[PDB]
Amino acid sequence: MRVVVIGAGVIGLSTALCIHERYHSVLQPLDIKVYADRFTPLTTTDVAAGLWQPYLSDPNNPQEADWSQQTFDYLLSHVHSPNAENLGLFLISGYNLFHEAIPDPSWKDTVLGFRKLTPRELDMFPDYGYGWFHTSLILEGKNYLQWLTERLTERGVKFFQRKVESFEEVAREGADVIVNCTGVWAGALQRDPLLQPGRGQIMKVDAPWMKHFILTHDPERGIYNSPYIIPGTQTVTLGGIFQLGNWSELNNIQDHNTIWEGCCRLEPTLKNARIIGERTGFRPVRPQIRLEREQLRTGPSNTEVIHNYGHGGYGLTIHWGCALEAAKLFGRILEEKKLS
Amino acid sequence: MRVVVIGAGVIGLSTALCIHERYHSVLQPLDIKVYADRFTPLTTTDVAAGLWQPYLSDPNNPQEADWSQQTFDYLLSHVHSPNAENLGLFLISGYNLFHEAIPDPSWKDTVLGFRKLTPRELDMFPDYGYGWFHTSLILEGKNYLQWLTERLTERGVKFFQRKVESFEEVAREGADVIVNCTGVWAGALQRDPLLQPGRGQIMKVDAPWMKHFILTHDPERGIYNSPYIIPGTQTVTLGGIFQLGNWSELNNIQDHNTIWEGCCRLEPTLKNARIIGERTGFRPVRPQIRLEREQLRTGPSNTEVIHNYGHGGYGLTIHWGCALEAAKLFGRILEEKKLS
Ligand SMILES: Cc1cc2nc3c(=O)[nH]c(=O)nc-3n(C[C@H](O)[C@H](O)[C@H](O)COP(=O)(O)OP(=O)(O)OC[C@H]3O[C@@H](n4cnc5c(N)ncnc54)[C@H](O)[C@@H]3O)c2cc1C
Ligand SMILES: Cc1cc2nc3c(=O)[nH]c(=O)nc-3n(C[C@H](O)[C@H](O)[C@H](O)COP(=O)(O)OP(=O)(O)OC[C@H]3O[C@@H](n4cnc5c(N)ncnc54)[C@H](O)[C@@H]3O)c2cc1C
Repeated sequence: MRVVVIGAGVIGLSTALCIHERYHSVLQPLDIKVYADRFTPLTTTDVAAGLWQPYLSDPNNPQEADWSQQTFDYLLSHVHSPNAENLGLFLISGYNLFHEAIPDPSWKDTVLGFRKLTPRELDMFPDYGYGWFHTSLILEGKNYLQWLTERLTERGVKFFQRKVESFEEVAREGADVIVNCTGVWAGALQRDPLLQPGRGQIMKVDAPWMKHFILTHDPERGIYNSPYIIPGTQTVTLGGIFQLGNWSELNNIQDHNTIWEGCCRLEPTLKNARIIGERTGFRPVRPQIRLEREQLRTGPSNTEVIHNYGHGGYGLTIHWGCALEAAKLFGRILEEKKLS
Repeated sequence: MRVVVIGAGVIGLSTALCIHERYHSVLQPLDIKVYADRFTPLTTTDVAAGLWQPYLSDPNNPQEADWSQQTFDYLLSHVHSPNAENLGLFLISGYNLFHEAIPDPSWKDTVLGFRKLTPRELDMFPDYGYGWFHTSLILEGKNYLQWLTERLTERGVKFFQRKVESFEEVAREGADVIVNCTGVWAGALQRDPLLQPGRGQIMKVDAPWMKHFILTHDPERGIYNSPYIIPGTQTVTLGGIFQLGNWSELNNIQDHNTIWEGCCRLEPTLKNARIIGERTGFRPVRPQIRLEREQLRTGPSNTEVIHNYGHGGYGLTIHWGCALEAAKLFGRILEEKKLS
């Protein structure tokens, strides 16, 4: 069985790995190749701070709630493993700030020690009147991506750096299954009007005294669109930009001032952190994740395409669940081809 | 009036500050001076991780508990100040690990969001069956000591590097008040059998992914003597060593291993942290802080000695309370001399 994964973000690589470690002992020639226009440093996944946190309001598909849950329980089970540091995996507590009282998140019992802000804490943030506090996990995209490769490489998963033009192209050269993990750019290979870029821009700053994450929430601004501060391993992420439809992969000097002024108002100590660099990325926005099979009707017969894109602003949070699912689906294919 | 302060550690400097700001206006010639044998870079106060947290069991003088309280609200109130970083001040949440269930601390409501660890959290630390979790503060002793220094230097307080041989020596040469902040070395000036060196050794290590302090408790070894992990700004502090009576200011190879071994067990990810520094220190251990006046009867008249030492292993946690008290005690000295 020749298997071609398109894309090398958290999704492609996490799906690649899963499919391997779950089916390599069962399929005799399980040949898995990764095709991607961009690698390790130049993906959206690298632009992610990697804070685990699904939306506030429930998802359109309750499957997703489990997927995130699955992912959290996985990473948490490994927070102490001797490899945690290569993964870029660590614990982080922090604040979720709100203007008015809002219902508990469905994930409340997933994070460690969930609870509500005690007045003295809100005192630290004059402009916010209510909020949560809990312990969570960070999985730095860059590190994680780097770690996934090593696992993948020693597993014989070959990487090629190319821009796939069509699903047929990849089919024409032997692919029995095509795992489709092409992120926001998925549209180029098959129309999907429901997919939109959630353009983001961030600032990496040096402020090692910040030990907590601090996410603001504002209805006049909308999801991911108010100041947030996520302490990384080597550097603190200053962010708060989400613009639908914007394809401009370029740091914007107007957005810069937004990030800076917003985060500085939040935490004035950040008023003397040294700016280390700025980045722009595209959230794979979709009413829900396309995580399903499709019989792609090739030449004489047809070839199986598993879709795995549209994880919007919470890829790292959900990725592992999705991978395990993309693997189950893979396994179904194997059954139907009676090559199980 | 002529004030001499002996001690350039947290107590000396912080006391001098309180005295000055409270009494520069009311005294015609308020002339404060600091004599110290060691300064800002080479004090015990410089080995202190700086974690705010008093003992678990209530102290002697219940007035102490009030002092830690004053200190904690003072610091919390400046956590977002423009100069919080020069102070070396920041917020930090973390764990406290106990073997069996055990009654809550007296301070439970001074810290932020105090609560008990939920079973899952306790599953992170297999060796511990019960504990607390709260947000707290660090005042890195070094950064703080440097900040005070500038404050004092700005306020015209003069510094002299000298070994004071006796109270009288300093009285003979002109002092009207002698604020005694000689910490653990207080004995060499006035017999105090209760004062004792609580020797400790720390390990500064480079593990920026750690966002929480982890303190352990084990009665078989008592306070300060079980693995602890305190994330500073530049580096993580490893520790767990308390030795009463030991006056060796010298890093110990057996102590090292003990620290390193103890801490790697607590949190395995430390196993791959690079070791940056190693340092010994003496907690000024006493049944209780001595914070009181004393008329030292010299020649014609006598001079006034405010004693302020014996803060053991919680000097930073408590410094501001004590400092305010010594300034109050200094106040009366004033009224009685008809200088109010
Ligand atoms: C600023 C910002 C902050 C974020 N913070 C977080 C956070 O804290 N937590 C969190 O969970 N998520 C966060 N996210 C979002 C999350 O990181 C993404 O949803 C996640 O990375 C999704 O994985 P992916 O689908 O992006 O893989 P991608 O990064 O989209 O993978 C794309 C790869 O596939 C290749 N490709 C695409 N089309 C083709 C083609 N036709 N031929 C060949 N190759 C192709 C590309 O070249 C690229 O190499 C953040 C996002 C942004 C922008
Ligand atoms: C390893 C370790 C970790 C610690 N961690 C913490 C923590 O996390 N939180 C916390 O709150 N506390 C902690 N402590 C304790 C705390 O650091 C001390 O209790 C605190 O610094 C007390 O202030 P001080 O008396 O030490 O001032 P000192 O450090 O004692 O100042 C001494 C100065 O006085 C001078 N001096 C002394 N005698 C004379 C003399 N006769 N003539 C002239 N000069 C003299 C000395 O040369 C020196 O300059 C820790 C202690 C240790 C050892």
